[PDB]
Amino acid sequence: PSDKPVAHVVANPQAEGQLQWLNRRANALLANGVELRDNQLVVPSEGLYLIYSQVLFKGQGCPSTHVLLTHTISRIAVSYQTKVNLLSAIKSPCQRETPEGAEAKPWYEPIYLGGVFQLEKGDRLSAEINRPDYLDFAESGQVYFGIIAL
Amino acid sequence: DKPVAHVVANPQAEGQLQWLNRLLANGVELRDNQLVVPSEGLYLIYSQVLFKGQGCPSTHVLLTHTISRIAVSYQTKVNLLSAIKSPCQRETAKPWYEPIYLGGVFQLEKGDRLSAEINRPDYLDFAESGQVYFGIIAL
Amino acid sequence: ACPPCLWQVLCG
Ligand SMILES: *Cc1c(C)c(C*)c(C)c(C*)c1C
Repeated sequence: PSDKPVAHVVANPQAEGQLQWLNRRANALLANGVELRDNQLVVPSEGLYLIYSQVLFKGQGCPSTHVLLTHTISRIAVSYQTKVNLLSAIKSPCQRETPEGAEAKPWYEPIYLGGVFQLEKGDRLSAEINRPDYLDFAESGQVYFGIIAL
Repeated sequence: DKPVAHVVANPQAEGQLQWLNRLLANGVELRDNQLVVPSEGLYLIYSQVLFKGQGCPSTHVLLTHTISRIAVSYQTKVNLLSAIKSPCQRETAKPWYEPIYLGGVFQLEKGDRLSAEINRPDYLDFAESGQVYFGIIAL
Repeated sequence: ACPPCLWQVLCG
């Protein structure tokens, strides 16, 4: 008997080149009012929430130094249909291009985001990335998005 | 009232990540380096580890950290949260540092066992105190 | 001992 709204969704590994969130695969959940609509989490009541997510990027070799990975969680209000970033990070996994002389070493970069925010009833929350081509869901527990009311 | 636990690395232990015993209250126990959940319900689970290395010997270096669950019903290990990191950019002596932090909310069953593990305990860093840890909190 | 982290708000 936990009456607090809460949610934990995971990437659909069958979706190719897309960050698609899924509910209730084993070890995922939507509880006490929280809903997944249009790939967003919909908040059922006004209040303070911890919001979090992780993504994992993987690349085979580094052909340009200028690769840029981003991950951001944003919020849209029912009152204003306008998007505001709550948490965002940026990462550049490459410091030197592969000297072709060398050959195809994989790199891995995780980004975890989390924090506490006042949200309003009906707010919609998105966790998005710039490069779904570089996403890695070869395994469970690598990519997820959740919230917990305080 | 609500079960909770926060364990920390034993810095004495060489070549494994050993969580320190008896911190952990209200039914939660540490058995066989795992946290044992005393009641079914929703839990926040979390952990952090810190890796430290001298120079980049070869870019082949991979760090992993993962939290898994074994259901008393399932008796099979399932990953809940997991991350991978490769620190050795522009690899061959400059020291490097890499943290990995994991956390999220899960429905667990009474008797479930939770593990927080890594692949390279040789690269663990205990120089920053209280910063390698593993915990849970019932909601 | 107990440094700041993203979840601490839920444990007091
Ligand atoms: C001491 C401590 C720390 C460092 C964290 C991150 C959490 C989540 C909790 C509950 C506690 C007690």
